[PDB]
Amino acid sequence: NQSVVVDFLLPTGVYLNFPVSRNANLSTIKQLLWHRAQYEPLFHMLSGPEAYVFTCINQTAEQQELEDEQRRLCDVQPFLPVLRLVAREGDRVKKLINSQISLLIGKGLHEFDSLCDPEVNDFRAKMCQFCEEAAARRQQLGWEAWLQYSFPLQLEPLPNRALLVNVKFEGSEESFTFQVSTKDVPLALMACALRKKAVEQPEDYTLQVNGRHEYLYGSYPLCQFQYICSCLHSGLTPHLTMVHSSSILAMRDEQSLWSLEQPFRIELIQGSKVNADERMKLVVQAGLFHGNEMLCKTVSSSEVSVCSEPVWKQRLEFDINICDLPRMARLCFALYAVIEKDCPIAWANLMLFDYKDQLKTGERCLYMWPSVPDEKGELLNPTGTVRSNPNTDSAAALLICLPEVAPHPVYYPALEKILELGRHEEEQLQLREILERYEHEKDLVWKLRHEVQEHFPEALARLLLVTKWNKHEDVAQMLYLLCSWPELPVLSALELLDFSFPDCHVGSFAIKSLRKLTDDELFQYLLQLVQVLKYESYLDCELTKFLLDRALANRKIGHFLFWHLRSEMHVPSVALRFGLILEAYCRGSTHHMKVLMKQGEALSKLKALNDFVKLSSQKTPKPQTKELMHLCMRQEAYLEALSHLQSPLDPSTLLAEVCVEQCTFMDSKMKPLWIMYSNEEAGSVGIIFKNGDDLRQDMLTLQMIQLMDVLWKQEGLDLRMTPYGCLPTGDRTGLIEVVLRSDTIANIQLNDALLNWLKSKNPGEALDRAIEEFTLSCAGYCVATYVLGIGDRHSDNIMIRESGQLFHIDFGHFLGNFERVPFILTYDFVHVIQQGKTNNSEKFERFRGYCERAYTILRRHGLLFLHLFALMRAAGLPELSCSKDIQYLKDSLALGKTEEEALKHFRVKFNEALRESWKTKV
Amino acid sequence: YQQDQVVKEDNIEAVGKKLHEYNTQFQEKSREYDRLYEDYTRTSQEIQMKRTAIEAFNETIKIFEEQCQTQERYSKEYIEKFKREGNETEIQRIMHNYEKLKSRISEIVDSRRRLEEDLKKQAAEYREIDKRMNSIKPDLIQLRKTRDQYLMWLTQKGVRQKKLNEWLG
Ligand SMILES: CC(C)n1ncnc1-c1cn2c(n1)-c1ccc(O[C@@H](C)C(N)=O)cc1OCC2
Repeated sequence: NQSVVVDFLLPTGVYLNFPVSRNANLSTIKQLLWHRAQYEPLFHMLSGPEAYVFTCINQTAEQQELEDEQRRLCDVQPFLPVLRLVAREGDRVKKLINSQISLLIGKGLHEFDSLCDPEVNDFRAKMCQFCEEAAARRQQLGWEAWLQYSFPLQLEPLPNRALLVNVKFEGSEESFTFQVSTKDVPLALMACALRKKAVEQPEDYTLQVNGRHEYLYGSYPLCQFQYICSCLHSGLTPHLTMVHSSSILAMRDEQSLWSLEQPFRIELIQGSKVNADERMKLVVQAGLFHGNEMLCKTVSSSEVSVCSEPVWKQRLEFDINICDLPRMARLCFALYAVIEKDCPIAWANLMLFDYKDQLKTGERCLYMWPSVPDEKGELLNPTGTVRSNPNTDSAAALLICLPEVAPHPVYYPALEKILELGRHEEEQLQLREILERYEHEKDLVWKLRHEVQEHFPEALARLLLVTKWNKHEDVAQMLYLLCSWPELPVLSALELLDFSFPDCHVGSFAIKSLRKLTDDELFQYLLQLVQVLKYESYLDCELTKFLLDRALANRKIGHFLFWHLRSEMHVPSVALRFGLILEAYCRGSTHHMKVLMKQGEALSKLKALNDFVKLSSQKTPKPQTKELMHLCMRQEAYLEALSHLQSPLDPSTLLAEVCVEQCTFMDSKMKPLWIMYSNEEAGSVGIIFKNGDDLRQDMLTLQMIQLMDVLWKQEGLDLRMTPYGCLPTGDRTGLIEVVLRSDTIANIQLNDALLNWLKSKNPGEALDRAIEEFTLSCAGYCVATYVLGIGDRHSDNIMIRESGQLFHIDFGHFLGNFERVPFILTYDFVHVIQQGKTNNSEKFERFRGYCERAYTILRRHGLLFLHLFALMRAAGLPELSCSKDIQYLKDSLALGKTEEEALKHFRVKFNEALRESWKTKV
Repeated sequence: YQQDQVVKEDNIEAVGKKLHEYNTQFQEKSREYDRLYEDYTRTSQEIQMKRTAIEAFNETIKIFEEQCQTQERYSKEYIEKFKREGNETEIQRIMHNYEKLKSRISEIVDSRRRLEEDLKKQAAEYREIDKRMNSIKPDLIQLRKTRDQYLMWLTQKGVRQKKLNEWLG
């Protein structure tokens, strides 16, 4: 059906019911309404249609005043087709933003109110005010600074030849082509172009890359910019536009405890909604934690018989006093089902102190999460979240009760009182030996805690772990040292973000050492920093504030922050934490919010389009399905939603006009849509929408290959890599960048053969470039896949660009998972490297040198890879969950060996792969 | 003068045959569990959707209740003002229109009630899923522990990785 019956509520109390089209915009619907309201009672008391806004209940259950009346009804998606006329009243700016946020983050804001949580309310209050202030402060600043926020520079991490450039002006057919050096600064290029005929000043302009939102400015040479660097390498001519400063303003203008020596105990009262075998009996094990480490022995219940609502009413006491309890103390429960005389049913963690430092008292009702069985089968789950299960109606829960420790409430002491308990050789050689690479060692490090601060500042992490956090005297003495601890390098600070270091003073110190990051470098670790939020105890924290600061100062960082968080809003354990961060970001980013809305709506339609194609592919063959997809795409609401949007994969890229004929779906398990674009402002961009499968694995791998490329380029080694865009956007939903002019090695071979293909794409002179492009990228991807332990490498998932560049796709498996993946050379690749010859020692030696140099550079940055992978354990990837997965990298980068030893082992592994290359092919 | 009686077989091939059996039993039980966990996760999401759809039903009805409040307050003047100057038709239209509104509320209450019934039913499924998961966990964990005891036994005995692989694969 095309039309829908709609209920209309008029402000006189009158009610109308009539069909309208789903494609009709609300302005059109208000016309039809007024024409019908004529002939219903009390029409003469109404004002004109422009006096009223339609209100509706939307998909997220909130009222929404529908201010944009150009919006189609089918895009509004009211819960039921009910439109109420209200007055165009009050602060419409707050109302409109509140509404749009809810739809944008996939969670209604009223769900934050529904909790009646002081922590949530305080967070929203503090963070929204902070984000708004940044946004207003940004609006004051100049066009150049605003350009830097909105479109920060895309630079490369050095010859001086000359090549021409095409420059035009805004709103003009005619353009100027002329010569310019590679090492010229873009201001000089502007002034040259500005001499049009023979009025205006070149410092009132910027250089836009036409077709995209990339801009050239600042004190850098043309060659350092990625656009020019790309054009110079490929051989193409850059096409730029001269945009005036006023035209950028047009974009911009959018508006006491330590006395308590009583033992710690709790009253375990009742369980609820438990689902177990009635033959068995139920037990609750309880334990106190600080990070990984236990604070005392783990006490247990008596065996009570299995039912839905088991009652214990036990006094669980613990081998630790209240005064000993550290700031980040963590009570951890697990419900077990056992034979009377084992099954972990569920678990729940709880901070003993609240977000305002108060030790908790009274009844808590912890809604538990279900236990999953796994290899390292621990009793309790202290690494798991402290946030309650949001399925409050159905999920199993435990009722407990913290006793009244004192008449007035008690807080954890402030820093000032902590620093009171703070001011209060054989050993030197013994200490060095330990830190230059156990329990006797732990006691020595603790005794020489002041020596570590003076002589081994980078060993702070080691010292935190040896500290006895179950003794409050040790805790205070450690914090004293920490508050005067010298600032550590970015690398060391990344380790301190790990779950092993829960204390907020350590957290605060780690962030303090990460404030020196550049946006480029911060962007390289943004994914890992987003995962570390899952280890946090309280909503308001230094890492969230930090990430919001950087996101508001850089629109690119805010884009990828939004999506990293948006893509896990379906996950209950982080829905609340992530949802509040997105709200805050949105309030300080009302401009970008509009761009991200456009992207979400396209991703919403692509879901519906993909679901249709899945179901139709079973019904009919591909040609007809492809055509039926096109007819669904032709629809006005569809076509407009899919057209004219910034790319989620790269917000400086413009997806303009869909090429419906070129659009299709791919013959893979999840049937991912192949959507092609084109912009006459430009550069024929393509995307793959994949739904049903997870893409977090491929992103992480591509992030790491990209990191390797940056690391290699910093040594003047460009291995011609292709770290294409990959982005999870939702529940088993994401985008992949299409790389043009490439094909899988299988397809090329099916239609000697690999070398013929490169001949047909690089005839004559060009072929020498193509072989070099292949050799370089083959070296990089051979090392990359070896280090990351990426197996399953075959012709269907290895691709080659017409330029000659090799690259890999579809990284489902890594770190050996599905044992050590060997270093792998393919006979077909060695053939192309040797220029078709049987022996080409000259060329093959160079290729060996590239692989060796690549491998060497990654070992020098091995700890970076270790620390980054350590924080990704937070993400819950199946193939990255434990120390064994991290241990893979340690061994693949040979960090336990010297550089001379590792290189000799790499050469052996390299040599054996070459011997195996001949065996595999026969 | 120590002991550990755990492995049922005591010759290498027999233990390896039982490693192959117990590993197959474990892999199949893991898949059984995984299937249920998909159903658990999916049913949690559907139950969440239904629960916010109920909120959306409430908020709609709340909007309709406000309309009735207004109609009752607002109509008072016009019904009395049209009783004099005998326009009893305009009165009859206001009230018939108001009866048309009330009738629509009952449909929305009915549709809310149907969704409450679905959520009641799906909430039971969720508990049934969670129960079945909890009856599987012992088997799965026992089967993991056995698999490892047999591997350790053969490793201690010095069986090569090649033979251990083919029993596992
Ligand atoms: C198979 C897919 C859904 N996938 N899954 C996980 N990763 C990918 C993935 C990643 N890329 C691609 N596919 C890709 C495919 C096809 C393609 O060109 C067309 C002409 C072709 N040869 O048919 C260009 C491509 O660009 C490289 C990046």
